[PDB]
Amino acid sequence: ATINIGTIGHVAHGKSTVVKAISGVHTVRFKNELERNITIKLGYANAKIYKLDDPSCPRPECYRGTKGNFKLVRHVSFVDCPGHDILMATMLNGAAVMDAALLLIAGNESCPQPQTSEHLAAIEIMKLKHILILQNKIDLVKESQAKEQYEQILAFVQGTVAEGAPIIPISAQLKYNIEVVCEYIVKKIPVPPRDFTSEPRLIVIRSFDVNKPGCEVDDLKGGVAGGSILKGVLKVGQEIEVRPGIVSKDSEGKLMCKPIFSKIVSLFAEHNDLQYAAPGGLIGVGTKIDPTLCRADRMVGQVLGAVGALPEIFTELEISYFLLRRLLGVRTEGDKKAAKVQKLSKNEVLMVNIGSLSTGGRVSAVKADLGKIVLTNPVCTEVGEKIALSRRVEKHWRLIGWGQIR
Amino acid sequence: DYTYEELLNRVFNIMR
Amino acid sequence: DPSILDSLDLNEDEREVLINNINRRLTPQAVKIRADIEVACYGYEGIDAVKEALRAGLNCSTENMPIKINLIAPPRYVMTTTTLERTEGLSVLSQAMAVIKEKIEEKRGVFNV
Repeated sequence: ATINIGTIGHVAHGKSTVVKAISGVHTVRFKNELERNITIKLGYANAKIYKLDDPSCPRPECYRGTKGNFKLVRHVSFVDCPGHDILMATMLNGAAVMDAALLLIAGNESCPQPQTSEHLAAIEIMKLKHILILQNKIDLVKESQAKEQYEQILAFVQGTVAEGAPIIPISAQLKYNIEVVCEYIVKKIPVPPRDFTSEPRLIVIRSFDVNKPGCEVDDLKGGVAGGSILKGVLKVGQEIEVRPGIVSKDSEGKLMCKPIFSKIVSLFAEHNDLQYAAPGGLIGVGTKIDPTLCRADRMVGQVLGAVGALPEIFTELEISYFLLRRLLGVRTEGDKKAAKVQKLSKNEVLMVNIGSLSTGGRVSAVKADLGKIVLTNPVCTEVGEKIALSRRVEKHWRLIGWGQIR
Repeated sequence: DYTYEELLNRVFNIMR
Repeated sequence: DPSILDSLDLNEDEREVLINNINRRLTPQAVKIRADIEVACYGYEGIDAVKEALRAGLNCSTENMPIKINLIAPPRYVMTTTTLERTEGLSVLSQAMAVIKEKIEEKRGVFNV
């Protein structure tokens, strides 16, 4: 639970060896028919990041490269990206309030590589600043391809910011240069500032369930979900308010919004559970309440506040927006120069990732720069500087717009 | 980028 | 039930009949019934009442003897009733409707048959 570094994975890397080189192993995960893998999601790690007076950051045995009495202080975290070029737009949803970024380049595909800056194309509005140059061809074709290919990849670094950390030519099946890669991600990647004593909040992302058949009714049960901190550090056992929570159906007033808070026990931390919520990673929040409400799949997209919080939540929405004048990065000369990105039509489905929550976007009135919308469910107020409008243009989603709360 | 010629000698002379 | 069983004991008492025959064919008849529940509540009197929903599970575990609540139906569970007596039926009904009639209305929750 320390760093939310991102990664940009196109087709055919070999992904379990590189991610498990930087996350150790996979978590025990479950409850199939999950959510479609182009939606919002988060990563994790079963490792940590450290050193041993050593460029090498091994796995937690203390001798095997050599000694160095590892600092059992923190745990590394991560954000997932499977190895196909589809993984653009939900990652650019994730490329706003994460921590850093990996940058994946193969040599298996086209060597005048099309996809990487087709992938990395929000280096201005949101944050995209900490990367690495990472060659993934040591296997098939030797030093001629890599020889011209380092000139290829240094033909990327000029105004498109592709120079954050220089070339690492590897195949992660050998796990090579992970001493040098770990030295880069210790030293050459910093840790950005946070806030500590702020009142903590969370929007719920990835719910779970812990009452499989075969136990007693006297067990402690409740609602476990997933999340990651935007502010504060969340302790155990207080008035943890969720402000509308359930969709308040047939709500006739304003004070007919229900006061519902909870408590908390589990905050999963790979071996333990530090009861103050360690940010910079996936936090394993489990609520006290025993309903049909939260511990089902019913709850994704609600706030974590306290008694007497500030945001009042209704549907009155007006947004100021603009668009993108092509489909971002995609330009194929074999009959693909008309992937047209059309203006906001009335009553059209969208994806409005306000902050970091996927609710589908409905619209009601269209001007050239502002729009009055109404949304599919009651949705909290998070930020005005980004309202990440996405929209159907192909089989999966792509992001099209940037918004502003008015 | 000295890391690349470090690979070019040692890594490819010893490993893949 | 006639444990005064004397007066021509045939044998020691009933030998060939009581080795398996008296015991062997009791022929008890019973029909499975599965009276359900659906209680929940919401609020901070609902956090007290969701504590009280969990102790309602405890309460129909230990007080009036409904036996072996299992966890097979993940929204809401079952409580068992089998006739060896048949008079568990009116007791379970009286207590479940005492739950709906005094327990839930003091804590502002949702429940019916």
